[PDB]
Amino acid sequence: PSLPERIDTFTELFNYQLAEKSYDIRVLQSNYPTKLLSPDSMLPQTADYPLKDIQQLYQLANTCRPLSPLITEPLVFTRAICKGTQLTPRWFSRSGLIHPGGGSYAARYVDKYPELQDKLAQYMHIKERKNVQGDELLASLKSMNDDAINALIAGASMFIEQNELWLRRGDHYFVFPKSVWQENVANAGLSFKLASQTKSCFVKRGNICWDVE
Repeated sequence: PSLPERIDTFTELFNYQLAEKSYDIRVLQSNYPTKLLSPDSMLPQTADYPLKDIQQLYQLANTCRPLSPLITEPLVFTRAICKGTQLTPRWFSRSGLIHPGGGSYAARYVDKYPELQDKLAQYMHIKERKNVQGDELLASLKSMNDDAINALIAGASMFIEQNELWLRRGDHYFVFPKSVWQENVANAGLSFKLASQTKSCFVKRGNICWDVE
């Protein structure tokens, strides 16, 4: 019984009608563009532009007083802020979402116009958003460390989120507590460490490095 065979056995020992939570990946995809989930989005994107471009961008942002086509959309946004031009939710929805300095256009816009928070929150990076009562998915996403959220972005078959197992079945993730998954690990004859806990990760699924028990 190979390791990938034991992993298949492991996934078949769960009762998916008994998961504590489940999320439709297609609904997740509709509500959360990848750019609003990726940890990299919150870091400066400025390396993806020739210096002469960003030179135009911060001169414009800092003084409100450029040629490259690649900088068109950041220019439109910067000019809009400088001038008081209204940017609608549809504008944000059709934009690249992420500002060259890191973070979202929408979070910067709401900084200038705080009353727009609720209308524009869906165009902000999850790391910029506040949790909302009853929005369990947004809470689940915000609490994921980088390895976990990156496994989810990749559509990984499984990953560990703190002490809970997220298990993909079809187009859904089903979430199980340690009481359930640690038994199924043992019953499949497996053991694992997280990718952040070991250097040797020969059989990897999401952030899980599998081995025999």
